[PDB]
Amino acid sequence: WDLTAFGLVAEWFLAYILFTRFFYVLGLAAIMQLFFSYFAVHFISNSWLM
Amino acid sequence: WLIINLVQMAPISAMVRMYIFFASFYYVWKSYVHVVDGCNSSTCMMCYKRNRATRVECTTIVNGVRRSFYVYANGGKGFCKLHNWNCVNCDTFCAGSTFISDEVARDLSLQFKRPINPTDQSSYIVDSVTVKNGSIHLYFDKAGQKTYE
Amino acid sequence: RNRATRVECTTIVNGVRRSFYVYANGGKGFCKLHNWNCVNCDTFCAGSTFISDEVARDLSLQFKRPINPTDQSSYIVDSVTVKNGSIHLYFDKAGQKTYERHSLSHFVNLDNLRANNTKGSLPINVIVFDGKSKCEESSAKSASVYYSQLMCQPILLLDQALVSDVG
Amino acid sequence: RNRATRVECTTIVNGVRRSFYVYANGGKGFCKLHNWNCVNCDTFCAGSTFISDEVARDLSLQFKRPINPTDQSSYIVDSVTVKNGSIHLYFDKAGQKTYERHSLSHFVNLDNLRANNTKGSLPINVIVFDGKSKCEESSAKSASVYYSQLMCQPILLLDQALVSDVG
Repeated sequence: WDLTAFGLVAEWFLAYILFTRFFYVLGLAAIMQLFFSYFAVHFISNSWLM
Repeated sequence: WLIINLVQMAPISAMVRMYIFFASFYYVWKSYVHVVDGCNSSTCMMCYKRNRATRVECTTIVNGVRRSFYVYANGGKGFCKLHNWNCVNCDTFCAGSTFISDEVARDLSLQFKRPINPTDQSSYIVDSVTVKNGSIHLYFDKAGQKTYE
Repeated sequence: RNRATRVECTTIVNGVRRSFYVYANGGKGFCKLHNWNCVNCDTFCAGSTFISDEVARDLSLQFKRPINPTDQSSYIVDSVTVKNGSIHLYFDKAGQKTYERHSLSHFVNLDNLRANNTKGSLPINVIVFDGKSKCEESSAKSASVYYSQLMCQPILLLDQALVSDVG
Repeated sequence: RNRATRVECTTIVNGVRRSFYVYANGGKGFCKLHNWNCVNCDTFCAGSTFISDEVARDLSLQFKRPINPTDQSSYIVDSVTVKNGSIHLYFDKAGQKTYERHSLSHFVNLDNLRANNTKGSLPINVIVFDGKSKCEESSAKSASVYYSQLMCQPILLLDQALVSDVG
């Protein structure tokens, strides 16, 4: 058996329990990573800085 | 030129899918907020509030002692528009039935913060008595009509 | 931090400043709906917390944190119907048409109930004023918050002309 | 540090602010049960220390140190029984059912005893109010702390309907 997902869920739950002002910036980073991984390709062209 | 570049950034389908993603996330966040903290419309009782239970406790003053009693309900199944209460078989008298009178109707309306309609008067006056076959008949007037038991 | 049961505040009625208390839970719960320590804030019984709109902003100005009100100070009646010795008062509530009932025995004498009486207390939840006189309406509006804070539940306003013909 | 005998404080009754004194020992003992300088704080005789719950939190806010109250301001009656010219009043006390007795001569005239009388003093330890009127109950609750601080021992509340039929 494997239980990595349960461990990650427990980590996220314990993070939500220990709520601070800086949880929102981490949630924003996570959702941005998910969004970029989900679509990507479409709106990336030129602009090596981007 | 900036506007032209912005509008031609991605095809329409990608824009629709990206809008759907953000809309779904926003609605999930709003649902999560609505689950924990409670909604503004407490009058409708929504689902986060009680008072849907079967029994309701009230008190009344008699002679020199204060006595308590229960008021029954359906538990959530169904609603009566005429009486504005979760009544069960209120048209018949039996164990477990519900009965609301003006002496308790006002207190219950104050407790529930909404008006309710009483079903019948608390008491009536008998005017004639007839005895037949070892049984006694009591006659009284109800809403201008003759009744007996 | 605070275990106080009552909170003091002031209001102006008839050109003088009166005082009244606002009850609090005293240390249990937080009631995130209106972020105030309340005791059973769903029943109009005595001793329950009642935050009116008019004093909510003053309380949220004395205490430097937002505070959400619970009920409006008062409402205006629109129709009255008598039936078998009872009177129904109709008024709007958040866009829905509702009604409330009271005994007809309280309406035998309007003078002891109208505006600011000599006794200083109201026997019932309604008030009577003349609709033509601007000053009477203004005084009733001013005293509505005070009389809705002295005792729980909002105050219903009755126009004298409307109720004159039914009695 | 302090040898003062009386401590001043304020309360609000009928929309006005009155004042009353709280007695202290004056320099002997500490009474760690409620960390206050008290004189024989176990008897309801005159001059004894009496810290009510309602003013305990205000005193512990003026004096920046915790203060534990001793007795509740008031209690609600539940049953009354007359016997050989005496009347017993039943009320709850910390989950136990107790009773108190008084002479029936004080109940001949309820009007001089109800709520805030013109004299401003209570002849006996009970008070009478109408249970239907919210304002009367609120006024009685507000005046209960003041009348329990003017004289020692708590105040018992009697409903007018309950005592009306026994007399």
